[PDB]
Amino acid sequence: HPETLVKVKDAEDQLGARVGYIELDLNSGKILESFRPEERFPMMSTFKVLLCGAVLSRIDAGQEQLGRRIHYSQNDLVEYSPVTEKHLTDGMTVRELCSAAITMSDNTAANLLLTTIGGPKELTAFLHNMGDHVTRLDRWEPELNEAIPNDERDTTMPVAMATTLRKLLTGELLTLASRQQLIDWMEADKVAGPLLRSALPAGWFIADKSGAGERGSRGIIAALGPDGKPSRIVVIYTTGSQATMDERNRQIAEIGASLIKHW
Amino acid sequence: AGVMTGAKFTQIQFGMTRQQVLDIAGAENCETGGSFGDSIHCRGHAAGDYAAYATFGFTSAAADAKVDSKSQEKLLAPSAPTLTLAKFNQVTVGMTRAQVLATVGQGSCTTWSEYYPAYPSTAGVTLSLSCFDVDGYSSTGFYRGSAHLWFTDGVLQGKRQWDLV
Repeated sequence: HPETLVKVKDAEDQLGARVGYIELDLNSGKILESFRPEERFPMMSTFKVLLCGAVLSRIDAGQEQLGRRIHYSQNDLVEYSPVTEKHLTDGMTVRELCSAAITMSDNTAANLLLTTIGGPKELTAFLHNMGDHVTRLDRWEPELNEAIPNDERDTTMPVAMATTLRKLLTGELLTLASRQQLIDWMEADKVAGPLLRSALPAGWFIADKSGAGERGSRGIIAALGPDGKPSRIVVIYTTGSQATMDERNRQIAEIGASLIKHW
Repeated sequence: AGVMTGAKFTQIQFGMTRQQVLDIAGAENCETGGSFGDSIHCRGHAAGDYAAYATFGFTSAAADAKVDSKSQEKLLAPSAPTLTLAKFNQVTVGMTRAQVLATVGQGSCTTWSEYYPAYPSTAGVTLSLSCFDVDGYSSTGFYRGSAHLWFTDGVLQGKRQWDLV
């Protein structure tokens, strides 16, 4: 972990905004290092992994079917829906919705999936029930991305998010089958290339989900490690900055480059 | 050459082959299979948590199929965005495309999606529009005032808006 905290500091100085950071050991669950681990930041799309974890738990309990086909309409389409827009005529199965929501950050897929579970309140109740009393989802896409200053709607804390993600990927919360699927969806993430993946050395494993919002909000949650095997959870959030997206990504990418070097 | 763009989107026409689409869009920017079926998906610049993009649908999975569907987000910018919540409120189900455009503004919308199920006939054509107010459009971020208007055979079927004033 060592030197990564100056970078987190530097990043805070380059972006002129708050940066929240936490590295957790996947196996033990012990915190390795942190910075503002207990301040709230907008989750943005990083919530979609929590969403599909909830969907997968329902599958496990016979409440939902990955192969169930959901038929939606034009009224349901929202900003940033590359996969759902293409399958509008034929619909999509619950499995295809999570794949789109996580790997392509499809917003309509997330809204559809939220509807299958009862909405943002039920995802929050799900989280609350598994010991996370910090993370909260209040709105659907695209509003949840507003990142209004001081607004606690649709927020989490780096620490709460890292622990919740760890419980979903390694607990008994989900079956090995569901854990394989959720991690594989994150492994197959196709939209987070500019962040942690840009500093990831060859042979390294990473399963992640990124998020972007207004007010320069940018974030990412990941399980990564050397030798193609994940060994640590990393959660990074930033909001408030005025720098370009490329600069915001660059800083997050540099944080990652540092935590990798001092692994 | 470059990533997918609005110019490239406008150049690709219904009736074109797969190869014509690739040649125009730049194969390096496109993909097929996976979550896009036999459609061709081409990426533009980074935007929000994804990117501007276009998706082209074909009459069939045949190698000689023709474009019958064009969709895109954030490649096209509205020409003169004059939509407001009040005008959106006047938009009524059953209006013709001509009437809707007269209400929201001739340059307030871009084509989100257009599909000809009976290509080349226009019978059953579905039209999905993305319309914006003055500062609403964003090709690299999040909209700040927009609406979704959709038709079938040139007749409005529904409408929805987000953050318009």
